[PDB]
Amino acid sequence: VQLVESGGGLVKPGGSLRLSCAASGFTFSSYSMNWVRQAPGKGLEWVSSISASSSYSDYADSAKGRFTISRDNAKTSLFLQMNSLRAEDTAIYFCARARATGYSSITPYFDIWGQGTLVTVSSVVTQTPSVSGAPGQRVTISCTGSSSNIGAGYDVHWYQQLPGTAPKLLIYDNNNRPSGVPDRFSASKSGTSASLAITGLQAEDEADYYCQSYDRNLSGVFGTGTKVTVL
Amino acid sequence: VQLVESGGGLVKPGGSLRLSCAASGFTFSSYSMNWVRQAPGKGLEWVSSISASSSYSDYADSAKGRFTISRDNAKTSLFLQMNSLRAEDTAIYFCARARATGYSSITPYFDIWGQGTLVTVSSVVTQTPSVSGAPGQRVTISCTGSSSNIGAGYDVHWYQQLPGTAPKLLIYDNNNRPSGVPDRFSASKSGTSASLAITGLQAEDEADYYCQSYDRNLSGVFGTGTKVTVL
Amino acid sequence: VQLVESGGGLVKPGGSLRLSCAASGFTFSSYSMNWVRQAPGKGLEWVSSISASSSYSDYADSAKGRFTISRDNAKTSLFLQMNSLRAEDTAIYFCARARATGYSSITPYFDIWGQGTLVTVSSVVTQTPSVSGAPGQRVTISCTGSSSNIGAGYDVHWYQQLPGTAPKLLIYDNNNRPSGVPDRFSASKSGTSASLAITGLQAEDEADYYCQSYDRNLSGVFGTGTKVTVL
Amino acid sequence: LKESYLEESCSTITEGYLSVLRTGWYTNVFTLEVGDVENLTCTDGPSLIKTELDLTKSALRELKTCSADQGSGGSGATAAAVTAGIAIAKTIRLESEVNAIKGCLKTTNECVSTLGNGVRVLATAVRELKEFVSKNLTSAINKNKCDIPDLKMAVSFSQFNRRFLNVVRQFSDNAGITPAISLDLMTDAELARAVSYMPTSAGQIKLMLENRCMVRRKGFGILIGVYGSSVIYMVQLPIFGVIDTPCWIIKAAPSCSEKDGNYACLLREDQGWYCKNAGSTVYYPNDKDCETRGDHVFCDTAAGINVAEQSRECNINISTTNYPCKVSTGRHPISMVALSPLGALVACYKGVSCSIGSNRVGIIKQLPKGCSYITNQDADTVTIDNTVYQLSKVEGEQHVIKGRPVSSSFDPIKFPECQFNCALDQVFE
Amino acid sequence: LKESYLEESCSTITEGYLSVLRTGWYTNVFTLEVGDVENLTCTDGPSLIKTELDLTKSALRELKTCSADQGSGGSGATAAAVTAGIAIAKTIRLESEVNAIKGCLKTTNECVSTLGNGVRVLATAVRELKEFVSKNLTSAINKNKCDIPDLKMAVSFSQFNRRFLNVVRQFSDNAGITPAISLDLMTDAELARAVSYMPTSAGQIKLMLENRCMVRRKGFGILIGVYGSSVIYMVQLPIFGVIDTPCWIIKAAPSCSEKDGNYACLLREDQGWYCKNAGSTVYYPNDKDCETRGDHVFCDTAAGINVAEQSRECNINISTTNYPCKVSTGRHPISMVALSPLGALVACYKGVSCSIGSNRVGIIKQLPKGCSYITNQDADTVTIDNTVYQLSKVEGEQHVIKGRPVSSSFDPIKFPECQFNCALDQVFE
Amino acid sequence: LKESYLEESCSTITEGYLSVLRTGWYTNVFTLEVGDVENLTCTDGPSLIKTELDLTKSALRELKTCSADQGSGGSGATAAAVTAGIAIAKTIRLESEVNAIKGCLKTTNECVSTLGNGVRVLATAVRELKEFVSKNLTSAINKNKCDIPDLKMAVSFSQFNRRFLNVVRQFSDNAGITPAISLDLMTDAELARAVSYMPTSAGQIKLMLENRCMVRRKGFGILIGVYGSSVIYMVQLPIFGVIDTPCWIIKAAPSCSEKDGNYACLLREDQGWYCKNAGSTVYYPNDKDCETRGDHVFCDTAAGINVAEQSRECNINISTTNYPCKVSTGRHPISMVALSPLGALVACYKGVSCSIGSNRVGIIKQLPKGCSYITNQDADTVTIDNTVYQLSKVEGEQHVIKGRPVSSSFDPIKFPECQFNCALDQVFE
Ligand SMILES: *[C@@H]1O[C@H](CO)[C@@H](O)[C@H](O)[C@H]1NC(C)=O
Ligand SMILES: *[C@@H]1O[C@H](CO)[C@@H](O)[C@H](O)[C@H]1NC(C)=O
Ligand SMILES: *[C@@H]1O[C@H](CO)[C@@H](O)[C@H](O)[C@H]1NC(C)=O
Repeated sequence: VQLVESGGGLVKPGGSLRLSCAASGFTFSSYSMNWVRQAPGKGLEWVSSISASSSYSDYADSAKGRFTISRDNAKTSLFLQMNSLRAEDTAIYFCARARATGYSSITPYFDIWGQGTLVTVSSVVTQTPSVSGAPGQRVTISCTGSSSNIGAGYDVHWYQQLPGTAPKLLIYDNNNRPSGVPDRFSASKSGTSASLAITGLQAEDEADYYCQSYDRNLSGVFGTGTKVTVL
Repeated sequence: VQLVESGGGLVKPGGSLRLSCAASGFTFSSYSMNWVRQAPGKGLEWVSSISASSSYSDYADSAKGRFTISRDNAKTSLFLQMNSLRAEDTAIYFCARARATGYSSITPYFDIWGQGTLVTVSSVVTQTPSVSGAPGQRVTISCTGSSSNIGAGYDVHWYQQLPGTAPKLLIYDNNNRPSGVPDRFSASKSGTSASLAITGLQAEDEADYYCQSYDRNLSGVFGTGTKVTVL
Repeated sequence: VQLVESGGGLVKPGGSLRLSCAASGFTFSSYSMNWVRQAPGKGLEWVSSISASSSYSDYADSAKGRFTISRDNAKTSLFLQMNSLRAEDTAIYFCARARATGYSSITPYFDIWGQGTLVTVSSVVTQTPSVSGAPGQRVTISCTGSSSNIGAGYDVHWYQQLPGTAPKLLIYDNNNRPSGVPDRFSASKSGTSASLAITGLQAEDEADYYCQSYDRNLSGVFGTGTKVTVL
Repeated sequence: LKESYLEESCSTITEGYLSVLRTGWYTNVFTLEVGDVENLTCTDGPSLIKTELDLTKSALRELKTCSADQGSGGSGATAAAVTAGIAIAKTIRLESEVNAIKGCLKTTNECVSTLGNGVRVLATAVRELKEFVSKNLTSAINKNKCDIPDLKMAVSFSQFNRRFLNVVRQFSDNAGITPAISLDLMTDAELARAVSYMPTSAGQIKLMLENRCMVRRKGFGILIGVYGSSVIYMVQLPIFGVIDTPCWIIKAAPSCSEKDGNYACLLREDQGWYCKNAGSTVYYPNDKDCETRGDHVFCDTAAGINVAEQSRECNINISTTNYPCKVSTGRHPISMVALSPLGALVACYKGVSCSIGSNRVGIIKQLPKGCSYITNQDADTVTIDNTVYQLSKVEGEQHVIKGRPVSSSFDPIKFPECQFNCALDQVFE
Repeated sequence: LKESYLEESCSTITEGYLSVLRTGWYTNVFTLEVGDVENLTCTDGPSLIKTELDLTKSALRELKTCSADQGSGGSGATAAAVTAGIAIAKTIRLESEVNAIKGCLKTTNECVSTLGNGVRVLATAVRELKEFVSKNLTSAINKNKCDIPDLKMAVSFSQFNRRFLNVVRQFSDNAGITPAISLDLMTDAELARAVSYMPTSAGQIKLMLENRCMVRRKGFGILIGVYGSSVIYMVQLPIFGVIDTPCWIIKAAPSCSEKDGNYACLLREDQGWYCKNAGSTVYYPNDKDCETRGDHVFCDTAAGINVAEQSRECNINISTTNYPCKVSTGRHPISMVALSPLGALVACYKGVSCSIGSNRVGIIKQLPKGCSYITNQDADTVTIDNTVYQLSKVEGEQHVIKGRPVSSSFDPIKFPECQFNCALDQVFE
Repeated sequence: LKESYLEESCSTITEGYLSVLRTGWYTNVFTLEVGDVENLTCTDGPSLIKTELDLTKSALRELKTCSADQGSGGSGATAAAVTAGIAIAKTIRLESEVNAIKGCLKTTNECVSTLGNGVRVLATAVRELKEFVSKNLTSAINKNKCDIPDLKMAVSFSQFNRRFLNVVRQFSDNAGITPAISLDLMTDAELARAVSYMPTSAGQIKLMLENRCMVRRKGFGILIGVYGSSVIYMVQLPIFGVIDTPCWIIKAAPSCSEKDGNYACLLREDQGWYCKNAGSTVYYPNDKDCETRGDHVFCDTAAGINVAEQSRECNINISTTNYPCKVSTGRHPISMVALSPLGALVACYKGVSCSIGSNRVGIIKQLPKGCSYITNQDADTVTIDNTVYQLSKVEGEQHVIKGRPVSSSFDPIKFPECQFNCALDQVFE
């Protein structure tokens, strides 16, 4: 399974750009792809979505009309058109597959991410800015937010992103865990909040942890970014 | 599949006569049977009917009371008793197996006709008196009916009768066609009038063509009889 | 299939006595059970009931609270504890199975009886006091009841008890008959009274006959007991 | 009626019925006009009208989403009937057809209209609520005050909109395709008028005027939808083409032969109704396809399965039959009572108590091992172990076709043991 | 309750239930008297009474043809119940019985009448609409003018005739045989009085008084017909002769053994309910025959299939069983979850993701290939690929009968493949 | 839509549908407050209020007996849905949760409450009858005299208590678990508000607001019970987690080869709907689980059966397939018409008359022996013997996968006669 990307070249401030994402290894016609924007040094941002057959396609309030999305199931490709680029669009773009359990709420989680492509020009949830410590003792990360983010019943997912690496799904559907992730990490949701507990930290297992939960006003918020460092 | 009708002879006026159909070759207890008389030199006229199991029996308005009909499924026979018959009953009587598709309307069509026996004693649908023309080209025969004739939704059936011959089902259920009839014949119905076309009239196609749909007041009304001929 | 009885020992008035009945030969956990006491010289009397799982238990309206009944399905045993028995409780006690057809009315009949144990200290249906006659002819026994026992729709059963012998079911469910009973016995229930007819009685028919029905007030009423004699 | 107990296969065949086979559909398009209820508004408190106006608005808004869209198809009678109805429903959905129907129904209460498809339908207008709403409901609600103190219009509106609310409830519960014609879609007067307007013979008219309670069950209704203020929906009355032809019901029980505790039994799978439309036996496997009302049996030709006339050999001699007769064989049988229309055939095996008796004699006799036929004259009650069955009280001609059971001659020790689908002629030779 | 997971055949047997088996019927003949509505006529416009009088007349004329005629028979519980009801319905249809019932009900509201068939029935008169029609309606409509301005009569008639209209609707929709006792045929007071009048023991009376909505669903109503002005219909309440006897429900999942990509699986057909009427196990295959209300399970003895007492060996050792135990075998199995009353048994094979997890800990663990039993205490949610099942919240005693799966020892490479109703002691030797 | 006629196995596969798969439940707990009707009493005769008060009391006392209690379990979609609903119902039944819900609903008409189980529910109070009972009714019935001559209260109480009576009727008829959300449990406004309050994306909200008539059928209602004077019941709205993924329906007819008067045919048992939740084909065997509304097909994931992606080979080449296709081989076939969503495939054999024809041209042509596919563009009516089928009027892309029938090349002389669970790759090698 891989989502190769192309089309991320230098653009003048006000041109047009095509981003293509070719997915190999799964049925492209049954998964609702998404696009995620990551600024050079800031948190992840959700920009656009697409249904499994292009019937529905939501956009972020900062990219409505300005951007557009499409897909071709015959060639298994996903395309993003950016017109009239601004000065705040310099970032790396990931094409991410999405799945939704839907048992309690529809809060899609991006389990598989692309490598990302550079793009350059010439009620949001928030969490702890950083946390430190030593290997051994447990550390906790809290992702707050209420009303529509988590007070509406939407689940909370946690992604771990190493520096200069594609984000990886760490916790999905509140407190569950995917295969390949050690039981070292734990997660929980209480009221309108979230908690990720890491006990027995490794020196090499420090990265940025982001919380994502669907929001009624604007779809797919992301956390501000918790910087975990180990002495 | 044929009928060997017998039992018709000259009688004194005001007497009685017993006519019999002896149907052999099919399930006589499942097919409804009808009696249809033809005056010498004029068109066919419906006389009587009987249900599949001799439950519902219908008679023509002129033949009501005087005529009665019965059937015996043990030896597969049909009987008509005529009491106090008048002078106008000099006619050839035909047995008729009746079938009804019943998809849009219930109009029984007589596909299997008996040879017929001659009795000597001593709101109808009308059509063209006669249609004549050279061989090879096409002619049209139109049969019009009142509101209760064709305007009630009753399908129109067309029979062709050679001189001195039992009539045969030419077209049943508006525009359909039975096996053994060439695709030369083709009919249609519109609103209150039906019509067939002899597409490619031949020398042997000259006969008498009769139309019959049904009536709410009468029953099984037959056409006035068109006399087609070839030059 | 049989019901061993035990525990019928001498007891002073006002004491306690435990009677045990062990049933062998059938599924003890699916049959309701009953206690029937017979005074030394009078007719049978109902005592107490117990269901197939000890959830419903009904008592005769003469010893409510005074007596108690229980059963254990582990070893297929049943127990009756009599506390502070009076001087009128001297009787032979029978543990009897219960079956109810339930097609028209629920009137259990006591098909299998135990031998019973003797206990000593230191709207009722009625029938003929006695009948007599000679061998060869027919005799009748009439058991009449009020509107609550037979006039309420409840069935009537007939038991035959030899002198010094456990009662045996003779007629069940109005007029039916079990296996092993000669067909010369007949029964019939009409309105409010039942009748048992014995045709051509032999010399071994000299035994008491009891009629049993069900009351709305006091369940499981028995007859007064008729005695037949043979010359 | 006349019931014959065939002992060769231990099965009862009951003849003497008369067919009523639904062959066609007749379309009665009702246009229930509601009126300008949407324009009317109430701002005061509950005045016995604002609540009912709100309920009417909710019903009208709900009817928009319950349009009977095209189904997924199928092979059963209900699927074919639904497809046939939707075939005319889509033609009606066109703007020209509905406009013409409403135009012709504006002046008169009945129309006989021919669609572009060529089919002829009867258009009925039931615009009684619309008239009241238009003139004398709105007369007192000129302003926004709905608290009229006369109180007569409140109960009048309650009486008038009951039919509309019932129609909305039925179409919402059934998703636009009701399973039967209720008393709310088409009243008795409209049903009689539609029957009188149908193109059918006098016999069928009399039969279904004496059996309205089955015509209301053999038909159904399809919702075209809400156009403007009018809820348009068609009712598909049945047209019984084949009528009064012989039918017979075949019921079967497991016939067994056993020795040394090992059994071998056959049960006829071909149980159910057989009829004759026109010289061709038609078999209805599902018991819900055919319903008996007296001696007549009402069936739908869509669910019928054509069966060759050679199948009559299954009721004469199956041991040496030429036509392949379907049997389901097996060991370790089942004790059960099959209640024939006249009598009942009981098949009880192993350690099962079996008896019959009347209501007066008592227990008449004990049934010997093996399946047996019991008429309703010589017995009144059948007891199997503890279960009690009451036989029918109808009268008829009972016959017993004496013979030897077939399974008694097929080596009960071991048998090929094919159950779901095999024929006795060349699978169990 | 107490559930045992039989690992040998991958099944769950849940005991601890208590039987309530319907053994008989009790007949309550209601005579809903309408009155002389036919004689009364209205010729003016809609006056809140003419419409309602027309509706009443339409209902009365519609009830004539929906007489519950004799059915076609059958073998199921509903067929036997219908036949038993019609057996008394035909006796009631005779003029003598109906005349006697009406005569005895003329003076009093209840009768206990014995028919010529020897059965005892309870005759109930609900003549409230007739009283209003005869006393009030006729007085106000002495003339043909139905536009009485009191408005009391209109609403009173609307209230009184609702029960009659509901009865008509039910009997017309159900063709004279309703599937269950509604709130319109027999109200709560009449149900309580009929239960108190039944010839049954105190325990059954108490149980039927506690569970009124299971007595309203095991019975049904049959329309005798419209005689004169009175609609007479019988209601068949159930009589539970067998009560408080042990029952157990058996559920099964396909147990599989596979190698080299080739599977071999067995699934037990003997799923469903088992009870004990009197020393004889009775097996109910259909889950609609038996309904659970607490620990009690209500069943109908008509649908019960008698099974030998040796069938209990199917839950001990099927590998060396003496009684033939039914199993359907196959290959390439189906992954599914069978929700037992206490826990749930999941059988997922091939490439299917399987897991259990609680609501506060997350995914607890993954399922090893093969069927597994999951109690409701150690897990709260079962995930199969994407489908999510929520387990029950009831408490009980869970046991596991440890052993070796049977299908693990029947040569998974190739197997005889007997599918429909094949035993295990002899078919798969 | 796009339908391909696979001639290899004589089947039709129709693609182009879009899935709407129910994945979860959303709980809306309604607390219908009735009031102190029990304390109020009437001693006089009927007054249009004593009858209605008696009816209300009867309904309230009837609801007490049948509280929807834990079922017996199962494996179908309905059993899983009932178990999931009762899981929250039992948590609600606790005194703490119900007290908290009623306390928060005392002041406001809406609550968003988190239970101790951790699930979030929407609490709705519909206390309109209680207001009238506690303010207007008790004011005029201070004494036991209920004959108030205003006539306003009688009709007002008739209007207000209709919803409560309908709820009682539904819950009593369905024994506490109604099969679908009616118009009485949850009105249009409450449905819209509950949809707007759901935790779901904009697309699902829009789809459920457009297809509002399917949300009322995919959900159901459970009765928590009568606490004090309030009837509390939960409604389980569906949550469509997986939406707008490709689906296709597969229909089959028996493909036959005949020689010397003996037939041999194969029929595919893998008929029904197939969908793709997330990279995993899900097959729904019963046609009642999945139902279509336009191009969208609504399904329940509980009834789905997971099928490996290798099953796509069953629609390409079954003669040399690797995945075992589920087909059954038998002789003496059945003549029938399977109505595909676009066209229809007819399989008539032996002496059966077969024809196709339009509504204008007449009988277009006869059918050669063997199964044939008929589009709805080149024909309008299919006649088999006497039965007439009307084809659909929808438009789509029809394709024919040309090839040789499989059963024509497997020696029609004899077959193993495998019928229930059989494969063509291995069983019929
Ligand atoms: C409204 O007015 C009409 C007069 O045309 C009358 O017939 C009708 O009964 C009135 N509606 C009422 C009083 O509800
Ligand atoms: C019916 O007549 C009686 C006669 O006493 C009267 O009391 C009553 O008010 C009238 N109306 C109703 C609805 O009972
Ligand atoms: C109920 O009482 C309120 C309070 O006065 C009143 O506004 C309302 O009209 C009453 N409802 C009736 C009488 O139906």
